[PDB]
Amino acid sequence: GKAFDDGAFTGIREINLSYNKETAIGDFQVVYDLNGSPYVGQNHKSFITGFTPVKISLDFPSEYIMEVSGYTGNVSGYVVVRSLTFKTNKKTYGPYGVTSGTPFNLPIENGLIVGFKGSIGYWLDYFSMYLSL
Amino acid sequence: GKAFDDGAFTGIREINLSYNKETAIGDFQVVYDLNGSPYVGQNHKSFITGFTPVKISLDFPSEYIMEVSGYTGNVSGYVVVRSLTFKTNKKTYGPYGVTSGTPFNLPIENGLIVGFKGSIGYWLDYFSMYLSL
Amino acid sequence: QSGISQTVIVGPWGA
Amino acid sequence: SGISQTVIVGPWGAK
Repeated sequence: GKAFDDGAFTGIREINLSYNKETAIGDFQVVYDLNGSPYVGQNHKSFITGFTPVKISLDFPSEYIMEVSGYTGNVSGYVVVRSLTFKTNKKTYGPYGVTSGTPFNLPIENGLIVGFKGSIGYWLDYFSMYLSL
Repeated sequence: GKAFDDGAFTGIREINLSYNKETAIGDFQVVYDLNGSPYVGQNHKSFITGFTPVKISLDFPSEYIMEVSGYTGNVSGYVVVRSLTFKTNKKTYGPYGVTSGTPFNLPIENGLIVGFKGSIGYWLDYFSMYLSL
Repeated sequence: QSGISQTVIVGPWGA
Repeated sequence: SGISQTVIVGPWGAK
């Protein structure tokens, strides 16, 4: 897939992603905060179409992600990220995608997600997150 | 179980844990680094005994944990950490215990585990890790 | 707000 | 160096 790395910011305002209920996560884009201004991260697009978009608009700064979780598994012979769920202090967004395969989760007791990086081909292949106080 | 919280230190020198291949992880004690000196952490023991003890002696400071993974499952009506595996930049230690149930993992791309907290009853119920640069 | 330093904490895992 | 660093956890997905 095509690598992306947004780098680190001050916070997260909005997450825009797409998914298909038969396959996996497709497109991924983040509006970060950068010292009080929205920072529109690049839209990391799947190589294919046919996904459902979601916009997760957070009530920044009072609302922030406390746990990211999901499933990884086979699609078309590749291991990809099948589903994502974002749980904030205010509510739960998702699951999006297909909830089967190997679960994973990153709960946070203290600190903030400030950035994403990863790889997207037909589907989101993998990702990592930058953490800060 | 009984909660514990070691707090944060400057590194990890040694992990002493115990486990049983029919049940789960039992006891947990960390020798931390504190500014280049060893600090022997509290020894968090199960309410019961019979576990097989393991000492993971790291080649600190060149050797450090890059990933912790494990399985969570039901043992005699208790949902607990059934196994643990510690992967460093040098080698993998484990799995210790029973690799059956729901997997979890914390892979680290940048940063260090500097502390543990959690709960231990008959077995290790759950744990969290302090992370630092 | 306080004189105690803080640190990133991830988890818990288990249940 | 003169570049600031940040804790990064992951990846999840394909290895």
